[PDB]
This record gives sequence, structure tokens and C-alpha cells, in this order.
Amino acid sequence: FRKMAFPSGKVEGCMVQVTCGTTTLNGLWLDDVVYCPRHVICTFEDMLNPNYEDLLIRKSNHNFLVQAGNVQLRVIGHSMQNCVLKLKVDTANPKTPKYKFVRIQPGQTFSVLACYNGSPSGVYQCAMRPNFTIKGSFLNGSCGSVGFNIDYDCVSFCYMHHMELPTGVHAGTDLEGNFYGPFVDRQTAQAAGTDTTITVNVLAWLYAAVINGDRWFLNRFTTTLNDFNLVAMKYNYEPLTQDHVDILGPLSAQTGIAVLDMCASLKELLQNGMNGRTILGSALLEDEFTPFDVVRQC
Amino acid sequence: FRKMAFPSGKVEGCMVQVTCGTTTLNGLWLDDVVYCPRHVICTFEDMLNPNYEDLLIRKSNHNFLVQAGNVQLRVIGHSMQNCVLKLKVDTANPKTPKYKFVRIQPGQTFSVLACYNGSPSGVYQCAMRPNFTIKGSFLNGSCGSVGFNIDYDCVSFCYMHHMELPTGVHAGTDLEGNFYGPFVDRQTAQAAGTDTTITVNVLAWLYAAVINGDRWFLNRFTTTLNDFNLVAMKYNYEPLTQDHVDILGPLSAQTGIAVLDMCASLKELLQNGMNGRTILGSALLEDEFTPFDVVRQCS
Ligand SMILES: *[C@@](O)(CO)[C@H](C[C@@H]1CCNC1=O)NC(=O)[C@H](CC(C)C)NC(=O)c1cc2c(OC)cccc2[nH]1
Ligand SMILES: *[C@@](O)(CO)[C@H](C[C@@H]1CCNC1=O)NC(=O)[C@H](CC(C)C)NC(=O)c1cc2c(OC)cccc2[nH]1
Repeated sequence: FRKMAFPSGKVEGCMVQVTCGTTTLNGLWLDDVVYCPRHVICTFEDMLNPNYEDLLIRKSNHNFLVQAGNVQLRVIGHSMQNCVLKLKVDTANPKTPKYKFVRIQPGQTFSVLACYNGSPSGVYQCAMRPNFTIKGSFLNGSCGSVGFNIDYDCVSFCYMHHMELPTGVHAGTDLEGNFYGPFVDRQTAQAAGTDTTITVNVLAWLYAAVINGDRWFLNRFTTTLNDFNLVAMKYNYEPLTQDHVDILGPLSAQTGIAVLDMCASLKELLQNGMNGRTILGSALLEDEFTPFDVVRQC
Repeated sequence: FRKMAFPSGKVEGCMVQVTCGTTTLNGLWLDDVVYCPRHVICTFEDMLNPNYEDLLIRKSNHNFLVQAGNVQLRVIGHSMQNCVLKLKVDTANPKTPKYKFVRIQPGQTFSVLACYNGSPSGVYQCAMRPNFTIKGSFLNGSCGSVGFNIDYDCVSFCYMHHMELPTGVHAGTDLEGNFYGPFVDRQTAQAAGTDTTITVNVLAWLYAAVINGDRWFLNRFTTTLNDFNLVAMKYNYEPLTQDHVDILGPLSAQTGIAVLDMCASLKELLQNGMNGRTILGSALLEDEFTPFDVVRQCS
């Protein structure tokens, strides 16, 4: 299995740069609105302790430089929604795809298009951790890069990049400007909560193994969801929700293995370990493939 | 530090579907030419042992159905270059990027745009293995998917997809239609030569691990180039040349770790194992980042 990103072209055509003073970052141009992190209005000194509402009072439409490449897009209005700025521009983007804004859950994967000065640099797949960080790859100038999924040519934007934590993981918002996790957009060292293993994705991995004939681990037992959840947490695994059980539905039907039967198999792996055995060639259980990712690859 | 592909937009605009009889696959549309695997002219019967010149002489321009999304492109000429078919069309692709065809060397990386029915599906990074296979992700209908690098707006196409070996690895050609490796476009079970590990790439990746605050595998030892190469070859690693040592220069300077000092770290990793420890989240020594890849991402 490869970590596979979606083709990035539909998002590349939406990337612009936004500058306010010498502060430059990336923006997302959809129809006649450009979305970007609101801290673009801050000076380095203001990022230490910002009052966004006051900083924005001193800004006008003509303080914002929006560029597609080197071509300036005239700003005709501005407003703030949570931690994102919305700049109304006088040109509707002809490359705007069909799109939606969605807020994802821990465990869901998405493609990140890393950008610098409005220019796309690379694309890779990330998973939202239970502690609401992603293990990204971002340098100075990457803020405003976005994460997305594509379903039948509709682009669902789910992430806009804001911050690197002292541990080197990354934090950001949805496209309505609401952070994932307890983080805030100020220049301070912030720490994430202890992370856990993404149980629903480990189960997807086990289904993937069964699909490919690697099924030694299937056991003879079963469990209730509540009993499994209580054991899972003693091993630093996320509890399952009803939504997790339902997104495992297609793989459960494909293999004939009930979701709760697979939970019982995983519970043995957790208690007894693997015993030098491997699954899909690895001694480690993988937790960054969603049930959808397994269906796409298999 | 993550496996990172090039943005695929410039390539997506070039992907089309090519159909001959009941055989369909993907093609690459640049200016007024569509490039695709030549076995699209074969009926599934044919693939068992094709005589390609003999089969192509018997086809007409109108046997080729080329679709760019919903629009049909009219084929007005065709020619064969090794394992690649070149269909001349009456329409120039307005989204043709600046491009070049290159043949890559083992150990080098490229981005793959996996396509089905002329529609792009996914993008990921691959390396050309020393045995000239690639460890990709390709299903039925993926033939004609391409691999590429991008350098300041210019797309260097280096791979066109043709085959999945029984072991699950993949094989293909350059855009002049010459296979990488000893493979042939006939429907047979084909084995590769014994693979080896790309040593310069593992070293580049260890430099990447240090830049992300993992220095655990480092040691106080040193080694000569030849003594390292003796141990490398014993572990089925490719030899490290002096040119490799020079390519590793910048990473050595940013970290202050001499190349042969890093070789001694790798020697210890090979001789003792990683002991249940992980490097950048991997339980295994990773060999599909080039020194260029590491610099581009870390800097
Ligand atoms: C943006 O590009 C800002 O425009 C930048 C992206 C990061 C730079 C390094 N890699 C990245 O992912 N984001 C920041 O610089 C943010 C700015 C905030 C939201 C105003 N700051 C941080 O990510 C940040 C600050 C501090 C810190 O201070 C004190 C101490 C430790 C970590 C840390 N991260
Ligand atoms: C193409 O899409 C063909 O148009 C297809 C891509 C592979 C299918 C599954 N995954 C892929 O990457 N390529 C093939 O089907 C090729 C066609 C040749 C070049 C004419 N054949 C194989 O990949 C192939 C044939 C055989 C085989 O025979 C008998 C036995 C074992 C493996 C095998 N692979």
C-alpha cells in the first residue's frame, strides 16, 4: 500500500499569495473570495500577543496585496470569520472547481498541497491525529496551504495551515477558521494532548490484510463495542464511535467478517502481541489508512 | 519529513484515454501527439506473443479512439517508437506544459500520476530501483500512467507504465519506449534481477532524520570508504562512490556530520539492527529519498 495523494491540479489553480506589509502567506481563491489565515495582518511583534479585532480596524481594502502569480487581484471587501480572513476580490476565479468546506474527524486522511508565495511545491497525504495535529512537512511561508479530499471532481477543503508545534507536528483550522484542537494563532509554544492510535484505521488495515490473504490473526471470538472500547483505552487506542462502525461496513461486507469480530481479533493482538509475526509484511500495525483509502487501493 | 510528490496539475491536463478494439488504457497528449503503450493494438489474444510491426501495419487511423474527457480527438497518423505508440491528432493540447523526455538512472525518484480511463486518480513518489522495477500502486487499466519530475515549470517525463510483475512490483518504459530493465511487453510471468538497497539514499535519509532531531543512531566511530563498501555489499547495498560522497556534501555541512561518519552510523545500524526503535516513524531503513529530495523538503 502506498500513501497516495489526490491529483492536486484542481487546487493548484486556486492558490494565490496574500501580503499585508512584508508579511506574506498563501490564500485560497474560490469564486470571488480569497481565504487566508488572519495573522497575515500582524507584524512579527504583533504575533506575540494579538488583538485581532483591533489590528483589523486599522486595515482597509487597499492594505491587502492579493496576487495570482505576479498579477494583482483588487480587493473590494474584507471580513474575519474565526481565524480566517475573507477578502472579496473583483475577479471570479475561472479555475474554481466544484467544492465544499468540511470539518473532518480524527483519523480522516486528506491531501496537503504545500505552497510558498502562492506557488505549489509538493503534495502528500496526512492523517488528522486524535490530538488534532498532523504530521506534515511545512517550512517558513507555508501558512495558508490547504488540505483536501476529492470526490467525483468535487473538492472538499478541510484544512488550512497555521502552526508548527514545538514537537514538530502541525496545527491548523478548517476553512471556516475554527482550529482543530485547543490551539490558538499566536506566537507561543503550544503543546498537544497525548496522542492515541487510530483504532478505526487499524481495523481498516486488518481488513486490507484479510482481502490480500493475510488472515492468521482472525480469531474465534467476538466482543461488544463497549467492552472493546474499555480495553482499547488501556492500550492507548481510540474508542470506536457508531460512525467508525458504519464506515467499516463496506470492508466488513467485502470480507464477510463482522466489525465486532474484527474488534475481538484486534483485542488479542493488543494483549498478546504479534509474536514475531507480521501483517502485510510489517510488525507494526498501521493507523493512517482509512477504510476509504483501503477501498481505493484494493 | 514526508514522501512528497510534485504537484500534478501540469500532467493531469495531458492525460487521455486510448481505445483499440476492446483494449483501453491511458495516453499522454503533448502538442498534437498522444503517446501510449503499444500493446493497446493487441487484442488480449495477441498479447500472448505479439509481433508488433506486423500488428501495427494492419491498423488504420480510424481503429484508434482517443478521448480527452468527453471530446474525441481525430487520429490522423500513427508511428511506433520501441514500446510506445505515437498517435498524431488534429488538435493541439492547449495545456501542454514545457516538457522534456528523460531516461532516469537507478536510485533517482519521480512522481507517478496513476490514471484510469484517462482520468487521474492519485499521485505518489517512486524510485527507480537498482533492478529497474518500481514499487508502485497500479491496478487494471493503469497502463499509460506516467512518471515525471518538475523543475521550474518544465516537466521531465521519465516513465510510462506497462506491467505488474508476479511479486507485485511494477515495470515500464521511458518515453522513447525502451523498458527499464530486462522486461518485455508480452503477457508472461517475468522476474526481476535481485534487488539491492540504494545506499546514497539511505544516507540522505539519515541526514534528514538528524535535521528533524533524531540523532540516536549516530556514533563515535569512523570508517573508510572501502571498508564501508565491503560491509554494504555484504548486506546487498549498492556501493557508495566518491560522487555519492560529494552529492552528500551539503547535508554533511548543514548537520556538521562527515559523510564517512554517517557511513559508520549506517554500518552500525546494519550490523546491530534498529532494536525496535524507529527512525522518522519507520521500522526500516528507507532508501527512496535522494539527496536532492531531502534538501528540497528540509530546506
Ligand atoms: C506560517 O507560515 C505563518 O505565516 C508559519 C508556518 C510554520 C513556520 C515553520 N513551519 C510551519 O509550519 N506559522 C507560524 O510561524 C506560526 C504563526 C502564528 C500562527 C501567529 N507560529 C508558529 O507556528 C509557532 C510559534 C512558536 C513559538 O513561539 C513562541 C514557539 C514554539 C513553536 C512555535 N510555533
Ligand atoms: C495495463 O494496464 C495494460 O493495459 C496493465 C497494468 C497492470 C494490470 C494490473 N496492474 C498493473 O500494473 N498491464 C498489463 O496487464 C501487462 C500487459 C503486457 C505488457 C502486454 N501485463 C502484465 O502486467 C502481466 C502479465 C502477467 C502474466 O501473464 C501470464 C503473469 C503474471 C504476471 C503478469 N503481469
